[PDB]
Amino acid sequence: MNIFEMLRIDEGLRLKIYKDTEGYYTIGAGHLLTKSPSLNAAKSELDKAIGRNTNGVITKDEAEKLFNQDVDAAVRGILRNAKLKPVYDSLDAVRRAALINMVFQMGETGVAGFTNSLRMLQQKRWDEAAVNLAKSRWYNQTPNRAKRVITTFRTGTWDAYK
Ligand SMILES: [Cl-]
Ligand SMILES: [Cl-]
Repeated sequence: MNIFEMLRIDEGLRLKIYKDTEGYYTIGAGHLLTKSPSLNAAKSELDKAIGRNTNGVITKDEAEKLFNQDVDAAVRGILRNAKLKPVYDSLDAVRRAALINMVFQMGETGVAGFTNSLRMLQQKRWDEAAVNLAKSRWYNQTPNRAKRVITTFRTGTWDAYK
């Protein structure tokens, strides 16, 4: 198991524009296109991302390319973030993937906001962090996914994904 396989299970890989859990236009493995209600705006953003007139449909390779870019950007966002970097540096390889997953889903700013959970993770207080992580909109809105990531932080294993 690795970060790509993990996110692929969590996000899937749709080749046609679709709406995410929040109702926003997205494509591929969770690649948000726009928060605007306009399909046209979405198609515009898509064509600009891919560099061709797509008509709302992309190929698998194109989807994977967006995926690779997005994982890369999440990692780099963490590394540049003053609140996130120290946490990431303190964790083992499995837990690092879990932090990447949250950043991928909610953005650096969003995760950087889990102040208390981050401190707990840094201190290696696993069960405490897991409880704190669950007290959030994130957990209430996407419980199954959140449970998988939390278990990953709690155990340091990939059991939730196997
Ligand atoms: Cl892009
Ligand atoms: Cl879920």
